[PDB]
Amino acid sequence: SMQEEDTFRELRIFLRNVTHRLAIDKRFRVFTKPVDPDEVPDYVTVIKQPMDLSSVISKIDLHKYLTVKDYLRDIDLICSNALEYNPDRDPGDRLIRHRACALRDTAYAIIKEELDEDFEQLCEEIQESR
Ligand SMILES: Nc1cccc(-c2nnc(-c3ccccc3)[nH]2)c1
Ligand SMILES: [Cl-]
Ligand SMILES: [Cl-]
Repeated sequence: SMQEEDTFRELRIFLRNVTHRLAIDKRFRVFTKPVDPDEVPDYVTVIKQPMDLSSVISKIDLHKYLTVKDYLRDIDLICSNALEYNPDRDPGDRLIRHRACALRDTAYAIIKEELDEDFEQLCEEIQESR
């Protein structure tokens, strides 16, 4: 219905705003673009499901997220990919992991403070009906 389309549009607007706040945070610059395969050529073969904030924005616009839970699964994937690609004790890896965890924690904290659970529940119940 019209009212359901309005609901998903509000969800997209909400998710774009949250993603934008993540993307302008200097800590998260490394997660704003997909990995360049001329800098780490083996990235695309190790990491089977690359995810980054540019891709998340593209998926919002393609109406791929019908719930906040769907969105957070991709934020979680940005984080978990980073933990797996950079597992070592050296400072470069530890810095990336810390930023990845912070990205994840920041998204969840924004959602906890700013998302009405009844709005999420509505999105879920529409998504289950289609
Ligand atoms: N999940 C995700 C999304 C975008 C980038 C990355 C990433 N993981 N590790 C790197 C990296 C590794 C060595 C030097 C600089 C960045 N970048 C990981
Ligand atoms: Cl840096
Ligand atoms: Cl190590």
